[PDB]
Amino acid sequence: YSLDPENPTKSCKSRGSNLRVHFKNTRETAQAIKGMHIRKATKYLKDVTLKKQCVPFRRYNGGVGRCAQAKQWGWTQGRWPKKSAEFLLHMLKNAESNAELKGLDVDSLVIEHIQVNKAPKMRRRTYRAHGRINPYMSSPCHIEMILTEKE
Amino acid sequence: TKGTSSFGKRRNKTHTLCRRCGSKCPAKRKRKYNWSAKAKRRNTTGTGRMRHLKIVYRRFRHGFREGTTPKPK
Amino acid sequence: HKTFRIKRFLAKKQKQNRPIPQWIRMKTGNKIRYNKRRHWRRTKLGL
Amino acid sequence: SMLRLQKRLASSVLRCGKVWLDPNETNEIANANSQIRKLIKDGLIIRKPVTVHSRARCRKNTLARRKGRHMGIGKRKGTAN
RNA sequence: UCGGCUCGUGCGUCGAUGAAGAACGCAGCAGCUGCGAGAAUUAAUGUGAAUUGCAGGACACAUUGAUUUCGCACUUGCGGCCCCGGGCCGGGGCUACG
RNA sequence: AUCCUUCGAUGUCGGCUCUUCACCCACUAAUAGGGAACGUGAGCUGGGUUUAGACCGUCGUGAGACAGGUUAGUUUUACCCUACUGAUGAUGUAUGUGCUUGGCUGAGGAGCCAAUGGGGCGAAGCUACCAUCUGUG
RNA sequence: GUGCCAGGUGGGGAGUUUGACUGGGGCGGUAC
RNA sequence: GAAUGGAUGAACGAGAUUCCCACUGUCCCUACCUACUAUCCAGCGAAACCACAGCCAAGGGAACGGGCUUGGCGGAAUCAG
RNA sequence: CCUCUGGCAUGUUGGAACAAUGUAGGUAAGGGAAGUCGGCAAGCCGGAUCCGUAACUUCGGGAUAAGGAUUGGCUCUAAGG
RNA sequence: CGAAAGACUAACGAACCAUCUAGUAGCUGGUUCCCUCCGGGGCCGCUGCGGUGAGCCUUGAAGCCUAGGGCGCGGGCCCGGGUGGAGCCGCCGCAGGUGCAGAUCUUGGUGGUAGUAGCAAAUAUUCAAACGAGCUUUGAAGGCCGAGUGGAGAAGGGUU
RNA sequence: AGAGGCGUGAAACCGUU
RNA sequence: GGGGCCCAAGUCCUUCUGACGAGGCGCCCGUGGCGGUGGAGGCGGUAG
RNA sequence: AGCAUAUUAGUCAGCGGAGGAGAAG
Repeated sequence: YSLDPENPTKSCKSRGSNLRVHFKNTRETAQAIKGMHIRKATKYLKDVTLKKQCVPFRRYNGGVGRCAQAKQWGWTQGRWPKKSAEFLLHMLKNAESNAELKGLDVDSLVIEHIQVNKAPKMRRRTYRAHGRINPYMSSPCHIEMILTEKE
Repeated sequence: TKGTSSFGKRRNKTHTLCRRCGSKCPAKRKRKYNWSAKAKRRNTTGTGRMRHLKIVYRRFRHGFREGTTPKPK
Repeated sequence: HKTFRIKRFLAKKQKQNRPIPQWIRMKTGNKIRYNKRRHWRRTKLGL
Repeated sequence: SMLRLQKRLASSVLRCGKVWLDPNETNEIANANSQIRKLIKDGLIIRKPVTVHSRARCRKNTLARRKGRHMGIGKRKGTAN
């Protein structure tokens, strides 16, 4: 992992590779949930899936529309990436299962570290006028998170 | 309409499998030319099984002996 | 409407469109990992 | 679950297109992979009637045209010949 | 680096007794490779206890002993002659040009 | 007149829109003259001009030529940066109601289909110098 | 008529050429 | 300008031209309505192009700068056009 | 154009909204080609029945020339095997 | 071959395929280390060979990384540290397919564009249940095709 | 396996601190 | 002229290592000083 | 430095026929 836990005893980790979810949406969502308490992050991701809370798109915001909810983040551009939120919810469920496996206090877990890396791209093709063929590429991602006890 | 539209009228085969060379070579002699060495090496003695020439080489290494057997036990 | 020769060619091409046996992956000097597979729509026979 | 095989067999046996599988006997159907006739006999699968296309309107106007109606100058589209 | 390239040496052996080449087929469980309905090989000789991805060879202890298709025509189309067997069917041998 | 820039391309006449010329008819108060890559083609159009078809005249033995005439001839791309127009934001404690054609629901009462079936009248809203509203020290 | 040579004809066909300078090039001109 | 054909003359022509009737949003002079887009969202997801980049005035300069000179000035990140 | 037998799921998705610009349709008072290179496109006409039909002509045509009237529903009469 | 447009001859004012052929080009483009002198020197660098270093190395070679310490006008080099796992280098000579930023260079990889253009031709879907971790199936509606979006073949495909 | 069906593992580019 | 099967000498002491190195005896063979085996003259080989 | 003789070149491509060598003598 990057940024190994400061207190390895009171900490848990979760990982995932070659996840067929968009890298940019995932990165924005992970940056949104970083530092949250695990219960707060779970509720926030469910709200994202319910279009009740937004994910601010701060770096990959080209063409991203504007929403009243992004004002909660001091930003104008925000979306509701459902797939990224559900992948992160799966990963957090795995992380808290690992925490339970080590006897940690799940009700006091904070998302200390989270990182989204680009994975090898997946190839398909699209057909273009005048008999041309262009790439249609999936951009999957690796995701890692470290939760640490803080109370 | 000489392109995509004309490509849809393709129903009759010009060529089929040859009974001698197997490609999709009636003249007694084989068609071969010096202006295509790549074609000559694609089909030449040694690209097939050589199911008679290899035995010839083995028998040459012993003088084409026949009618004899190794000494019985 | 087929000839005998065309049908035999097609039968041979059909018997070659199977995956490799799994136990071949356990041999001592095996470099193969999968099968020259042909799909009727993706690649056309030489006819 | 999926009943495509059962419906196709029922259509072939009943000689119809019109096949009605009982929505409640979905488990007694789906294990009739060959048995379709037995399900027909006990009424679990039925042949629906033909959708009605009545000729009452046609017969009534034909009688009206027999008396001579809708045959005036304003109803003719072809020449006399 | 179990491949190339270059130089040199010795030899210098195809085919109607049917070649080169092609097709198809053959393993207890596709390709390459090896084989031909005796088909993943038979016999013999030498060697000597293995083959191996998986159980499955009484390996006589004199361990004999592991390791096809490509007469007329090219559609399997149609013959003819002489024998053999079964009562038309099957088998064998012939039937190109110069 | 010159040939400095551009021939691995700076789209070229005019008009239209928005911040040739000439002649005549009419109105007007006046119907002044110009520039902006002879402003302006990813704004248009394509009548002219500058491909390939064809006709005529003249020229040429001929193939062919002619700011000589004639006819027919594909006008591509913005999602980038800036500019500009607007918009968030940063810093700083009536399918309404009649009528009607064809079909359909067994008929009627009631309806539906015909990419808005057709047609009459029509609320609201929008909208017209097609306002009997306002425009200054 | 055929074979061989000789003369003619032969853009039907073949190959090739169609100068330079030059207030762009062509026309003119020669400052070749 | 006379079978490099001259002249004409009904029928015919997705051939070229002129005028008239009728018709009309071609126009005066634009307005409204419908469908599919565009728009925003979930999912999916290219390409062209790219020295570095990207606010102007004038100057000089390969004689029409975006950068150089002298001035004007300059305020994150963006969205629809 | 509508339906029955037979078939299908709207043609590589769905949801919200109904801005501009667009693509495809509809309408527009008064005027009626003033638009434009040019009536471009699009709008007038359109089926049947009964009347009527010019110049010109190769006597065949032109010709549905042009122009006019009518057309529903219902109840009858007459004629036609 | 052409009822003639130089039209057509498997997406033409002389097809396509291979060879001659690396055809020729007074033309365009590119042409790789440092310093010095006028207007040659490289205890610079790369690969291999002959000698030499009683050279180095699993107590860690090459290679690679490094806001570590330095040397040289510089071509470059030395040392520290890391990780890496099997070879390598100095000096005297010899040899060469020996140094790249360009060539609309070749091959491979990757960006901004960009979560953007876009997923808009053929009228249309809705309710309930079932299976299931989670536009499918069944039933019921509403629709469409109506010389068919029906039922069967030929050519072609070859197991769909 | 900071060798996980793959020796070492640079740069461009990206994530995070 | 072919084919087959054979023929020298360390796995010695200490030690490094995940497992032919290093330090000794230089010990042993040598007419014999390429490959394999978890950097080898002391398993196949090589010389005769 | 054009080009026709020349050169390329008795060379590429094409056809026929061998041997362990051929051809020549």
